[PDB]
Amino acid sequence: PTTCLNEGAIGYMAIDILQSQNIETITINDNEYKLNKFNNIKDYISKVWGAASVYNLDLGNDYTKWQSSLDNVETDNIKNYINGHDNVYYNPGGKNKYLIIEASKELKWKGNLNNNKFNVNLKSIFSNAENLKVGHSDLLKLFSSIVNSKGSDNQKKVLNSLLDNINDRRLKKLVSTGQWTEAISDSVANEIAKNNKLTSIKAQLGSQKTQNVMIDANGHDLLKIDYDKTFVTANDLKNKIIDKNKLENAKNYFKIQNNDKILEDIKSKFSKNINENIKGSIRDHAKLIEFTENKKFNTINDNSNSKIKSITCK
Amino acid sequence: PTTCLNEGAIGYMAIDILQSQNIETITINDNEYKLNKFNNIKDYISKVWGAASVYNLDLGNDYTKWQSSLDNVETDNIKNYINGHDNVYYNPGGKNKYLIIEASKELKWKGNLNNNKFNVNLKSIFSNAENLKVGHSDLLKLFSSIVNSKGSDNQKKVLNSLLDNINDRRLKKLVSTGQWTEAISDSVANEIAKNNKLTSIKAQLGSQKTQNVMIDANGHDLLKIDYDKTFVTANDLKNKIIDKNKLENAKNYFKIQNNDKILEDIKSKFSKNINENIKGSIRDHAKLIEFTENKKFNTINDNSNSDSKIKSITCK
Ligand SMILES: [Cl-]
Ligand SMILES: [Cl-]
Repeated sequence: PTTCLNEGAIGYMAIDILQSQNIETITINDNEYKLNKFNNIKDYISKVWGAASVYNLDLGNDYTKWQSSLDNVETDNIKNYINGHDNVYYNPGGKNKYLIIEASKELKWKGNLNNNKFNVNLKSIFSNAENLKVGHSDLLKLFSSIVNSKGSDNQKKVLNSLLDNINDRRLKKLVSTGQWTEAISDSVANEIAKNNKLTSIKAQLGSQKTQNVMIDANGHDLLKIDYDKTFVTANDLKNKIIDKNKLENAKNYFKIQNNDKILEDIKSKFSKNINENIKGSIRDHAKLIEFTENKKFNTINDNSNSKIKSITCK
Repeated sequence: PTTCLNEGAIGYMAIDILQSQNIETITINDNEYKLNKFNNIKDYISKVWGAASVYNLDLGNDYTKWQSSLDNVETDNIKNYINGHDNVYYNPGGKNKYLIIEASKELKWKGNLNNNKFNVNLKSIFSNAENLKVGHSDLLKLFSSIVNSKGSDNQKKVLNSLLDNINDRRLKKLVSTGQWTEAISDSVANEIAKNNKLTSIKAQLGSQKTQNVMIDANGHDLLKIDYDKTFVTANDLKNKIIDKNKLENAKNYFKIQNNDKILEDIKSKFSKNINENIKGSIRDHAKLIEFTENKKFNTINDNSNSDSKIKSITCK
């Protein structure tokens, strides 16, 4: 919701260059994909953005302002989303699971949209994408690479600012949600935890599988707390039996550490130290941050020849 | 089948060391595991080895000779297995699949055993193993680390030799089946193929799902071949409609390259360059090769030290 038009601008930027040079197909792996043709920005945005119908922004050729337009419309939702996190459950011994940190307030977007609708379908740039076996991040990497290769010097300056913008919000959301621990190596995670006075526990975020989470215990002994007395339990939430005092506790006992010091701390070591065994919703996020941070672009070749112009990638 | 007793000996040496020092538990991932107790070599092998009953070997305290014992029983099977590979199927255009390389001859082991039975079950060293979620290779590394940390010099010299034995055969088998490509990074895989005159195709090995395979095309143009005329088809081979000349063709057109040149080439670059995206039976095979080659042991600490009601050590 906060990096989508940043991505969209990069996708348009490549299309603007390719169409400008009469290039109609791209070679991904060993297949040829035929690019769609777009009249203007409104045409492209209408095609690749889910939420295009709802907002009706007016976007110029200043791509650094594309996200800002959305940012100004939704205002507080933008910062609140980036800093937001889910409900946190802790299983101290057995058999029950307790809500130790409550989720951030629910955000209502324009049109009562859903987080999926803000996605930009980089596959809609191709007419025959249905045959494509590439994920969103690599496609973003693909279009970003085209702008670096064929873009002007000023265009590359814009691409870099856009990539940088994606990294900042994407990483921050990852730290703020507590999901950063699962996305880097155990050794580095513990170093940052040691350095930042965080406590490592085994916890569940929303409906996700249990994972490694690091929380700020706020000068508390997690051994000494009575979870039955203090907190509500996940099965209790289902029964809609809720003790307000116990629910109130989830607000005040612990927090997820997202201040600038851990944020800087992780960013220095995040890029190098991604987990060997990772997959899922989280992996795309990790793929994205790594590329936008390091900026290792793919290579683009021009296919040479009554021509149809084309280019290849890996 | 060819490195199993090499692995078993490493496990016994650790048990021998730990028991010699009255140590009953190991700490793996903030957990405590209780070691089983073994009277002798036959007691341990009978418990951790699937095939112990079948062979009934007599194993001495020269552990480097443990594998040699099994090797003499099975003889030709050892070399044939290490160099063996499965059926290779190629889908040239669209809907049909052809046998382009025939599998090696069927091997019959003693008792007509199955390759799973040759496994050394390193969790059977612990009584409370069922909550343990650690793979075979990581366990071997754990026991190897114990032999390095607490073992005598003679024992450490044996361990180095045993590890070396495991590396050589496991890697050669990985090279011989054509599966090495899936266990390393694409660029390095492409590099070795280029240096070794290999052709990269998309192929299926046995009943496995499709993957990337590199074959020696023996100076052949895979574009110019008529697979329908030349080769049998996976459906045909399965149903036993077989053309004698076509099956013969699968013997002679291409080969899987496992000679020393490529073997050395892969051995130099394999350990550093394991594939980011890897899993299956193949991944454990890769971890094992990586560890035995590099030989970077874990750290073994005595927490409770020489004097305690229960003696223990920790790891990871
Ligand atoms: Cl986002
Ligand atoms: Cl083997």
